[PDB]
Amino acid sequence: KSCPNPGEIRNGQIDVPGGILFGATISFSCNTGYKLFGSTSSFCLISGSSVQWSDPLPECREIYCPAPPQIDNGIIQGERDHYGYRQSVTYACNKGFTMIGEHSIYCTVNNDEGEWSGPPPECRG
Amino acid sequence: QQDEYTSAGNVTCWYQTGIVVPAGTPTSCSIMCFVSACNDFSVRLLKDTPFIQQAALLQ
Amino acid sequence: QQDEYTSAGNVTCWYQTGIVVPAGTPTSCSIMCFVSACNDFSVRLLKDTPFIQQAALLQ
Amino acid sequence: SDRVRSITLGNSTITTQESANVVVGYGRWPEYLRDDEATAEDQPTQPDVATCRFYTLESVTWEKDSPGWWWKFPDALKDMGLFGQNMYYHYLGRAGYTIHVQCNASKFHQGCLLVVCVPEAEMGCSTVDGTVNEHGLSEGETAKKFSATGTNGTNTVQSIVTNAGMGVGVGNLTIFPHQWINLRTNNCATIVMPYINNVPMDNMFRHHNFTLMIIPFVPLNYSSDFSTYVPITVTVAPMCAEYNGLRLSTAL
Amino acid sequence: SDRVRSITLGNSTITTQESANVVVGYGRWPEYLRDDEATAEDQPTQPDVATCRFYTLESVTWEKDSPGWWWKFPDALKDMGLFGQNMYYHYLGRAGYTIHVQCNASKFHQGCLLVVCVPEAEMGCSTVDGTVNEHGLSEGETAKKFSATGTNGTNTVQSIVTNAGMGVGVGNLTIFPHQWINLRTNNCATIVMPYINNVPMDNMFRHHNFTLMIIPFVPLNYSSDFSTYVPITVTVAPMCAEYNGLRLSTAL
Amino acid sequence: SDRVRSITLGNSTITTQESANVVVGYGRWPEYLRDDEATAEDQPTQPDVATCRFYTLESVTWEKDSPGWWWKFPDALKDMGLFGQNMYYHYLGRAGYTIHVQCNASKFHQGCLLVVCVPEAEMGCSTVDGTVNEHGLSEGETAKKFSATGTNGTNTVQSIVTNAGMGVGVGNLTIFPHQWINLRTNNCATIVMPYINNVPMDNMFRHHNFTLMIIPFVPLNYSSDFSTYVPITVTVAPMCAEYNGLRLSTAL
Repeated sequence: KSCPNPGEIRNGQIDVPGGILFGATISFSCNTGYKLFGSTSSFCLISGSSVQWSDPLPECREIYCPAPPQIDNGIIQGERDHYGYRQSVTYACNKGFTMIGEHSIYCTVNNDEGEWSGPPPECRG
Repeated sequence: QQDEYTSAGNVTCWYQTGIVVPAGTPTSCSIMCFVSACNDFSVRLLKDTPFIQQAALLQ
Repeated sequence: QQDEYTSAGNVTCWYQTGIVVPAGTPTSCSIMCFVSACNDFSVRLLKDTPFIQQAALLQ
Repeated sequence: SDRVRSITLGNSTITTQESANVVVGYGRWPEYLRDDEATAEDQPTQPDVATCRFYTLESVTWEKDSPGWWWKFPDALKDMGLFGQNMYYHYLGRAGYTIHVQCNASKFHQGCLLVVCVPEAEMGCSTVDGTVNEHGLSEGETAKKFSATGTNGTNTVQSIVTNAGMGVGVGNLTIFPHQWINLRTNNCATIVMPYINNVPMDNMFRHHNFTLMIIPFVPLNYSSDFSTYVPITVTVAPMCAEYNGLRLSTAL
Repeated sequence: SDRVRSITLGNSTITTQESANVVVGYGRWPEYLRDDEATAEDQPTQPDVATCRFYTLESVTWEKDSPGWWWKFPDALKDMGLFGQNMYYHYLGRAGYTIHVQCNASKFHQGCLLVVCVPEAEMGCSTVDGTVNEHGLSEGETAKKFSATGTNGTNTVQSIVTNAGMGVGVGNLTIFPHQWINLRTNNCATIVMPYINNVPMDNMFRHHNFTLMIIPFVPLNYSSDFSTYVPITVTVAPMCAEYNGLRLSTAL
Repeated sequence: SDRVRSITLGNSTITTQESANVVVGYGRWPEYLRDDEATAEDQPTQPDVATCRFYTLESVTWEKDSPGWWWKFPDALKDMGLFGQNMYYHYLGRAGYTIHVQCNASKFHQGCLLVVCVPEAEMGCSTVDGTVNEHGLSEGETAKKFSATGTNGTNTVQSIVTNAGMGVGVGNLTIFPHQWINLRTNNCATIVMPYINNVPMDNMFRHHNFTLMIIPFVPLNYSSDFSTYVPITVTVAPMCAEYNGLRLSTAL
């Protein structure tokens, strides 16, 4: 007859276009900024006396950008670890130098991988 | 001496929203329950109690 | 669209006497801030908002 | 004190020793449909007590990082006793509600929840040029969860709390009827919502009259406070339920 | 409750949710100088709001072993906005004050402060046959500190709390207007002092009409109470300030 | 608030800032014996203040596993000032009492005590076919202790709390005048007992008019709450004491 309620994926979504009876397929996706680990779909099948899903719910996992670039003759303000999505790193130039460019860069996600946004600034003497 | 014909149902209790507590206090406690009759309560047909007995005199 | 000519000043906040707390409680918290107009407030001269736009129809 | 308060509907009663006030719709208490506002001509059924009473939904756990939760409304009570049965058997229905959100903690805990009833909370899709699912919208009792980041997936609601699934500033949800549950001062929220719609009655399966959202604005926190478990429970009671257009029951 | 309280002077307002009462001078509310009590003949200036409002002085930290603190008064407000400017430009001045000492902690902290206004608190020297300094007497805002032991040094006040810098029993300072701040019950102290002197008006630089002393009698204490920082803040508001004998400004 | 309360008898006064109510006998306040109820013909002595005042008995310690305690009554006060002296010198006596049990803890402690006055609490022996001792019955001030298990020994009271030394269900002791001390809400219990007996007066050594029992139903508990010491103190005050049949003093 019908498969049990699909449930919910933390930081994800379950699409149920065709009900949850035998033969139905449901689809999984992660929210932007999260990557899917596991299956992306499940089929409702009959196995012996049980009506059950073919595949379990996947995991949606976040992400840290790598250590920020150093700039010549400047300093990263308050450098630390674990720069997650949307966090930013700001720079200042050393005494004797003037900055040109964006003073801050942000951790973004590209293809499931954490990458720093725009180009870091330059310090000129 | 209740039977199914004169059944009265049950009472059950559930957490409506868990027990929350600050640090430094016991994480478990006790709830006590008291019973009493309301003012529309009455009883009829006197009989002996099942609860008391004896095997011989000098009781 | 305020300019210096129609400046209105600033509001700042300071500890008047620090945050004190007993043991077993978090040592840092949050304060939220709400804004609303009083009853002597009014506005004039209708214009479009800077906040919404589009590049093409089927909007 | 005025923190103390009791409410009785049908065979059910709620109590609090730490209430704020009680918010009432847009100042309007529920009422039954008047003859000069009606179109459906058949006699209504007004189950009264069998239907207008407190139903408690399954509780949720407030975690140090919970983004929030929501429930769609006439749907969500669809399996609640006779209120639900009357839904299945009638084409048209109309009701108001007393919503009572419960959450107690301790004088050593802290956190703050916004509790709002949003009329007509049409939600947006995660997949920008796709469309939602009824599943992405509601799961009956239980509750959909907001998310701390942008979501993907076809059919699911774009649920980053920050935009409340509607494309607005979450911090502006206050033009809607609501109360806050600030653990340091308060342990429950009560909102009475009147029927709000652009027609006098409507079908209760096809249209979510309003959405209840519980969004923590200041997160749960505590110390060696051997109480990490802090649940939130929603109890709601239909008020002045009336139904029209009786026929066979709707297909689940 | 009567713990709640608000006070407004000029463009400033103070509030408390945990007050005791309010102490008033020797039962006398400040008043402006009457014609049958005056000698200076020129018209006074009475700045009113520009001058009679709440000025907050720099806070101090209550440590587990703080002996106490003090402030001299008309001097101390000498750099506070127009109250101070009017001081510099006039030979004579007269004012009353609302003093509001603030100190909040937690239901798990303990300690007790005596808050007193001592009229004419002439102080003794550390060096018994020497004389004090204006510096040993007052440092304007900031605050001089009492000491737990006998002090030495020429010019400084013999400040062992025990004798309050005046050669008396500190525990007898209660014949002066005062309140106590007992952390378990109270979080502020409010004293309204009327002008007290043996002449109707006086120069505000040359004469310290009275001294405010905050002396802990039961010391601050607590446990893993991740709050070791417990500040004390003094806010005062001149009342009925009036000035006479206008001329060029005094030399700093 | 009605938590606040004061009581004065003779040269003594009791106060509480956290009382429940005050329970009064079976609704009866103590009164002196009336002429149409008397048999003993001699003039009574009514010491009044010298006798009707608060006597405090030696305190007991509430431990995490204390079963309970009890005291027999006219005996127990037999060495308390003039109340006791009047007992020794007279054949007949009559009195009522205000009983005030005190026990304070903290908002972080928990536990619940039943405080009852049982008129005519005849007790059973441990040795089923043996008889009790006066010692097994009472030790004057001090207090006998209930036990968590069945007891043995000739002469001692079968003191397993569960049957209150009387062969009944301890949880039914509530048909007797009583109050509860629930640490979270309350810090004392006050019961006023009128003279209850089947004769107008009686001998105070030979007959224990009633027994005071303090039985913890929910045990004491706490955490790193540097307060493990939680004492319970009983203070009682005879009311309307009158004595008849004066002669030489009784043999100790």
